Amino acid sequence: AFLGDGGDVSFSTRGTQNWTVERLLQAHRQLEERGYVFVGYHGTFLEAAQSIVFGGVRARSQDLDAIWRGFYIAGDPALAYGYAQDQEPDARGRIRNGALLRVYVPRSSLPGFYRTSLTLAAPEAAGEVERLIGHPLPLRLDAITGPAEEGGRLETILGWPLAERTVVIPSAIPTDPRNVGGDLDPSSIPDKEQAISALPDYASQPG
Amino acid sequence: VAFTVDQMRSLMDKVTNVRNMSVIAHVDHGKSTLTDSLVQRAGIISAGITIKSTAISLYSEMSDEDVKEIKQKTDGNSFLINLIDSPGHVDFSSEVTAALRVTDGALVVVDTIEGVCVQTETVLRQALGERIKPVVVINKVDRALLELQVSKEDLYQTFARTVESVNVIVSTYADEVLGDVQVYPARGTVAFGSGLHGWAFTIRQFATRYAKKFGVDKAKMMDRLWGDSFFNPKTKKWTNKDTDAEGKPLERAFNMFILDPIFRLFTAIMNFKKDEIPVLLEKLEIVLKGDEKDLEGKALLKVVMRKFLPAADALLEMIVLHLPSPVTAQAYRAEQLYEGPADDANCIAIKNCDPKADLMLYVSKMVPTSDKGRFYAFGRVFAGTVKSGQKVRIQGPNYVPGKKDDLFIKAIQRVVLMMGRFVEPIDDCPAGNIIGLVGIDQFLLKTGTLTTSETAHNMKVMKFSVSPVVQVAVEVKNANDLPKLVEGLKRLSKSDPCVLTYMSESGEHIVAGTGELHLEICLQDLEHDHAGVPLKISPPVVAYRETVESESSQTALSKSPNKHNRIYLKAEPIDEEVSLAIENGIINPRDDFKARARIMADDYGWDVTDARKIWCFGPDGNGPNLVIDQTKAVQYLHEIKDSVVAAFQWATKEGPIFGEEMRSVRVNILDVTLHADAIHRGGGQIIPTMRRATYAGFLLADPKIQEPVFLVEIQCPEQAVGGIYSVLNKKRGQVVSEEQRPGTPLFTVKAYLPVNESFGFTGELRQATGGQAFPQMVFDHWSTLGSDPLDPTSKAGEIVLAARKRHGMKEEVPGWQEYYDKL
Ligand SMILES: NC(=O)c1ccc[n+]([C@@H]2O[C@H](COP(=O)([O-])OP(=O)(O)OC[C@H]3O[C@@H](n4cnc5c(N)ncnc54)[C@H](O)[C@@H]3O)[C@@H](O)[C@H]2O)c1
Repeated sequence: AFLGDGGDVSFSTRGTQNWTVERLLQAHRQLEERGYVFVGYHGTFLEAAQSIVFGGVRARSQDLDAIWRGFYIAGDPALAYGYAQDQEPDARGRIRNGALLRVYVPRSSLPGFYRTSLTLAAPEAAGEVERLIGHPLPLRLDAITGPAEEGGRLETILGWPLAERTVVIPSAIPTDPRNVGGDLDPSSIPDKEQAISALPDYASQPG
Repeated sequence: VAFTVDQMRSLMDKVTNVRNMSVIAHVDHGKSTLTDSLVQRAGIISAGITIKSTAISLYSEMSDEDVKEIKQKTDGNSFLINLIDSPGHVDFSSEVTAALRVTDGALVVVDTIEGVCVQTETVLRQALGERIKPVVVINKVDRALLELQVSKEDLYQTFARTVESVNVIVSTYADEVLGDVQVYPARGTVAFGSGLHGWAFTIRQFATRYAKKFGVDKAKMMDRLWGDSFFNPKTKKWTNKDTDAEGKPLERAFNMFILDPIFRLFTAIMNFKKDEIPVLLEKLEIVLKGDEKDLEGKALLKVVMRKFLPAADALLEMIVLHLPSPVTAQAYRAEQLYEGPADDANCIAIKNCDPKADLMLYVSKMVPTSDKGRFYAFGRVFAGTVKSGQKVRIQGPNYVPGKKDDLFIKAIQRVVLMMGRFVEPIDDCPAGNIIGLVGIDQFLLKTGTLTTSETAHNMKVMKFSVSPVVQVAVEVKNANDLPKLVEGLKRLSKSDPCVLTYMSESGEHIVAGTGELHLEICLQDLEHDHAGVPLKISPPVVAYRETVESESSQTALSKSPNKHNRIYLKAEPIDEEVSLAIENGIINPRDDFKARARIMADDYGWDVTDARKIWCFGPDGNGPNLVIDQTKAVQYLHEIKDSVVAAFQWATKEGPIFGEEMRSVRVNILDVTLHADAIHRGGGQIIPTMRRATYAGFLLADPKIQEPVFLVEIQCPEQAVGGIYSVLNKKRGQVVSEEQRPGTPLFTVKAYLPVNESFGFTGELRQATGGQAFPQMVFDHWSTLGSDPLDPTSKAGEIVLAARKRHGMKEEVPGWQEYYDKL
């Protein structure tokens, strides 16, 4: 268990249940104490958050080229925030707010983390990424961080094998049930969560 | 007794022998008790779709000599009695009137010791204002003997005062045009007994008994059995002087021939004088069977008295011989019950109880049934004959012979008898009878008039409203009982047309009512019946409306999550007239867009171009809020229409100010940019875009809130009228009018009362008037607060902050920038 102490944690439109900032601080510390490190945020819908936090991150089919498949996260919570919502309306057209998740990896996986200035998920970057990770795509026990688009913010792609070794816990940053589609307001980010959200330094050169 | 449908119809065509009546009594006076005795004695039974008991049918059979005493046209010795169910407390004023309006007579139950209580007095006023004839029964005499142990004369004087109080009310408030309607024991219009033990009597019953032992006609015997008549025991001589020659006191006839026998049974039995009881019993010819011969104390007294003077008989006698038939009563009630010309073809038909004329059927209420969630109409035929399959004009509240508003020309699926808890289909039903109808609940909310003449006006309307102006959050204390509550609400919502059960976005279970009390009883029914589970209920909350006062300061723009779609719109106020027309079905979502546009254009000053481009109403697809498509050459615009409408439904359900519904908000879509590929503008993309643009546009359009306001109608005696104004002047009340009933000293004060000022209103009005005021309030209109909702200190802002906190929102209302495109 990596969720710390307290009641049963669940995800709701009203916010993550039994998940205070203080509990997060405890869970985070205990994670590092066991050799884990924070690598970014993942925004998604409620049921997905339930699956990821309690069943673990598991590989699945996604709509892109096979060579870029993996678990997508972002160091900047504001980016991941845009995905923290229903992607499809229910029968009546309801679109619920989702939840922000914090993604941790074993520190032993850090030698596999690389960065690039190129724009990811594009054929003009595949060659350079395959150079950094020392093998042809897709990513496996390695990760790549770079601009999600030209001039855009950074995203991190965890190879599926690496993603399944993550530990994911809820963020203390809430989504807004009354502003689904709105952007994350930095002032709604708990100062104490910001203090534990530094990212590791990724390698710019292959091993 | 068990009857066939043929028999019921047979004694239903004989309207001269029908008694439409209700029981006026305080609940603590054994109202239910006396009603039971009536059912167990004369209750009618039929030779699978059940209904909530609304009316009971009773059958009484009398002798040819008895039928001659009736001072109104009669035919045969059979009598059909309709006991119309009455509310348990005055507070349910609107339905207290509903019952009285379909009744012609009333059995008024008063107390022996306490006499006439305040509420029984108030209700009687109303019944009298309805031109209803009273017959009195002095109940709970038992207490006067067992507890107080009063003397015969003391008890007599007690009745005298009681009857005196009743007639003070009757002669004051009964309408002059009915003649002397006061009650007189000597005339058999007053009974005495104890519902508890099930015994009761009238002077006529004892008069019939002694009629022979005195060689005298019943008439002059009961004349003597009350008042100052004395039969000297020593001289065997009748007298009107309470002293003999030597100056000794003489006992009055009432005490001697009526009270004395009863007093002796009470004394002999309760004193366990086993040797007197037998002698006393044979004297009066009260024969006990097997088991009964062993009883003693109250057990014995109860059996003896029940067999001696069956309560139901004393009551039925009065009901048949003195209560008016439909024929007799409608002759002077018609003018009062018709909202049109007095000499109209229909009003005339109502006075004559004409079964041949055009139909005039009155629906007093809708009754919950077991046939799905449907409601059965309940009421009375005042003219013509109602038939199964018969097509009728369903004339609602707003109906007027002129316009075709609130009019539904449908067919009666089935006509049925309301045999208490059960239903009995019949071919037809002539004027004068109470009846139920099938297949009307979707055309009539609660009340209305059924007609077959397209020149007939409604009958005296009873104002109601389905507007849920008050609501609460329901929540199980044990999280496993959740399903029981979910089905409980689904159940609650079905037992009442004016109760609302829905889920807010946040997922809360909401119960909404038409008033403080109405919502109160619903939550009690839910926690003991529909659900039966321990519930956590939040304090009552008033339902407000969010609206705009001007057009958006600037164009509202919002972008989709994927940044590939954009909606440009602007919000503007809708005229109250138009909002009213929408709420009243004139402007209709289900209507043809071209016929509907003509109306908005011609009658309401809308550009027919705009009215033709209505995409939807909201909330709930029919609210007084509109989306208008004013875009020019937007490719694939129609492919996002379903998404935009959806967004509108959610946006108008819970507005950006504090989660309250929108009202009178027009949204104009000025422009839309879409991704060429449909894959990138599905529901998930457009819905949040449209919704946020709407909030943005709303916030830019001078946001305000509206509060619900009641129209209250108070009946009150002149003296206590001052208490009415006293209460209204600290609840922002506003007097509409103050009319006085011609002869009587009864006033009718009408005033507007903010719903958020009505909590505990009847309680305060009760005190300020000594309980003599009779309140009736219905939702009337919405009122836009002047103050700024965005200002936490202003009145509107004070409401907003409190509510936003309560919901756990950010205290301050979001700016339009939050929902505007972030850039
Ligand atoms: N989601 C983010 O926070 C994020 C961060 C950076 C970039 N992106 C961009 O968004 C695009 C979509 O990525 P995505 O991840 O939102 O959708 P995806 O198609 O890559 O994954 C599909 C969904 O499955 C869900 N899921 C449910 N249970 C899961 C489990 N047990 N294990 C793993 N996933 C589970 C995930 O939440 C995800 O939303 C990417 O192409 C990327 O460019 C997203």
